[PDB]
Amino acid sequence: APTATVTPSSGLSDGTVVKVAGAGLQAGTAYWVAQWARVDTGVWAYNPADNSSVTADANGSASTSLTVRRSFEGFLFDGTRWGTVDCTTAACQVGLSDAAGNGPEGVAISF
Amino acid sequence: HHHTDPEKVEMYIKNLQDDSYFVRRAAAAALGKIGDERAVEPLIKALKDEDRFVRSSAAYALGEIGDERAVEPLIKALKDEDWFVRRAAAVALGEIG
Repeated sequence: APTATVTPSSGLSDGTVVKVAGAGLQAGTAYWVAQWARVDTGVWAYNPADNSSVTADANGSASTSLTVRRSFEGFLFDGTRWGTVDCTTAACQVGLSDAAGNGPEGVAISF
Repeated sequence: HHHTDPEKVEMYIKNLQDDSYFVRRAAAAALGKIGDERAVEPLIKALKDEDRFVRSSAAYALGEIGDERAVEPLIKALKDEDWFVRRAAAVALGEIG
């Protein structure tokens, strides 16, 4: 049961720096911290511009900063350009994901 | 043709060499978005990456750029072992002509 925190998570601005924290992760495992959005049924687009790979410590925790965007040009798993994602209307979250696919449930972010 | 910070382009170009396929794939997608010609040669090298989603992302970026240099490498990638990479290459070639 790994968990994820985003501080702050509400009332964001385009360019806000947020603290992304993971707890209960697998020690020594890399997690991609990215801003995601569900743009359509079964469609998830990522912000390719602001993302970091953080590696979990012995205790199963990792921490990084993330620059959140209200609006971004979204990409799919295979590098397909989806188009503009607007976080005022689209369901935007911040996610920590390992190479498998696993890791915690994405933390919803609101502007 | 997008007015982008050249330091940002250099960073995404260095990121195509990262340990995380996620970082490499993200960098390849971001380079296509930027549409700079300086990313052409480093993205061509990425068409030979060990990850299927890095290779396809690099192929989509190259097509978005529209540079002719990518024609020979994209034809090679059309024979790639992965279906998504082959589909990316086909599209990227069509985004050039």
